[PDB]
Amino acid sequence: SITRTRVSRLYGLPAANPNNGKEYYEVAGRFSLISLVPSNDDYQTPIT
Amino acid sequence: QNYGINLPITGSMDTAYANSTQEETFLTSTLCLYYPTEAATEINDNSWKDTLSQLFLTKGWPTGSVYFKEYTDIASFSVDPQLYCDYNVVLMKYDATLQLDMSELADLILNEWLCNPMDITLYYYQQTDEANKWISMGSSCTIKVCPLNTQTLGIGCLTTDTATFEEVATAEKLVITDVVDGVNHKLDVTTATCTIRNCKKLGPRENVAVIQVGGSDVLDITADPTTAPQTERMMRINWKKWWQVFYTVVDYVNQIIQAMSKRSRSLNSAAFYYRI
Ligand SMILES: *[C@@H]1O[C@H](CO)[C@@H](O)[C@H](O)[C@H]1NC(C)=O
Ligand SMILES: [Ca+2]
Ligand SMILES: [Ca+2]
Ligand SMILES: [Ca+2]
Ligand SMILES: [Ca+2]
Repeated sequence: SITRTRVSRLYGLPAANPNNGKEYYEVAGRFSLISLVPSNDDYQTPIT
Repeated sequence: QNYGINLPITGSMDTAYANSTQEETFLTSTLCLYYPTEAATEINDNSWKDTLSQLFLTKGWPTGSVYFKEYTDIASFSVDPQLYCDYNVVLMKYDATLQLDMSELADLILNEWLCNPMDITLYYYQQTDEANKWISMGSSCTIKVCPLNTQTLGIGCLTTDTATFEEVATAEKLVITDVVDGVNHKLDVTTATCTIRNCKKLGPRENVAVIQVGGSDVLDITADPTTAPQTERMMRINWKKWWQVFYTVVDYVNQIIQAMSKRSRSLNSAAFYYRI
């Protein structure tokens, strides 16, 4: 809410100060990436 | 007395036969009976050992010489099968899905094997002649082989990547591997839980007989496809009750021992050839 005004008790995060002093919002976790890549399985090399 | 040399022995025809020695060997020998657990389970009599001992005594054996060793099944019994009696008889239940395992077990115990250790991590191994095999036993022995050409490079496989190796054994309690002779193979064996040995088939083991309980003629104790001999020490029995099986074994113990002979490798006269 903004003081000295009738606009109050609204839910959300206004763009005035989303940082709230905090220098960074952190979220940690795991991430799994099933991808396709270039591997010959050490099977494209010279014979010798 | 002359233990290191093979001297010819000259015998003469017309030499009178000696009396029967069956009684003397029964009195001075030990008999081991190997049966599966299901046999004892079906019999369901805590005193059946004493009954069989008394019946054997009625047949001749002193009542301290017949031993009964119990094994869970063919697969478990195949791990280091130790047979120490003068005469060993193995009742092997037949399973249509375990033909190769039964054949391997019989090959291992019905024949004498001279085995040297194997360091698959150190040497490339080759089989010299038809008598040479790779016998491996353990809780879970998986064997993969990569044949190498004259330049030591693999054939159909890469020595660096064991994934390309040709798998010959998977989760085997016992396996007798036969590869092409005169070719060096890089071996990948789960040594952590199984031991592989480079063995030669010296010849028959005459003090071990195997009765296949309720199957057909399927044992192949020779890797040669052109031969599947049925030696006198491999018998077959139809069955419904294990008590009948044991009664048949007791009643025809004379014939069963007749089919067998004292271990040639054993006894004093075999000294300084391989053992005692
Ligand atoms: C062998 O058996 C015969 C006939 O039963 C008997 O006379 C003889 O004493 C036995 N023993 C020997 C050593 O010949
Ligand atoms: Ca097997
Ligand atoms: Ca391959
Ligand atoms: Ca071979
Ligand atoms: Ca064969």
